[PDB]
Amino acid sequence: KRAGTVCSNCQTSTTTLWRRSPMGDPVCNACGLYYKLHQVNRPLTMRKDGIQTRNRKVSSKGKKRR
DNA sequence: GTTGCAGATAAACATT
DNA sequence: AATGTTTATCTGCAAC
Ligand SMILES: [Zn+2]
Repeated sequence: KRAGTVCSNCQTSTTTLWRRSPMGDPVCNACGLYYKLHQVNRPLTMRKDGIQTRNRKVSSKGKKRR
């Protein structure tokens, strides 16, 4: 259900992963983690239109073993 | 057999 | 410079 889903905390409609807040308020992957760590609302000065991207860290993965 | 969704890690950025 | 802090991307599981 991304149709109309807007981050309740920061209104962004672009998110890498949609989270759900303890209140049931849709939030973007960033607000969910920041909010969970600090549990406070922050100004939208950290937001950008599209999503930010970065070089994929080392291909570290659950690779193997058992 | 494929898709979708949720959650967690590690890296890099900013600050001091 | 190191640490603290932050966010993007990866994978897995369940159901059909
Ligand atoms: Zn948000």
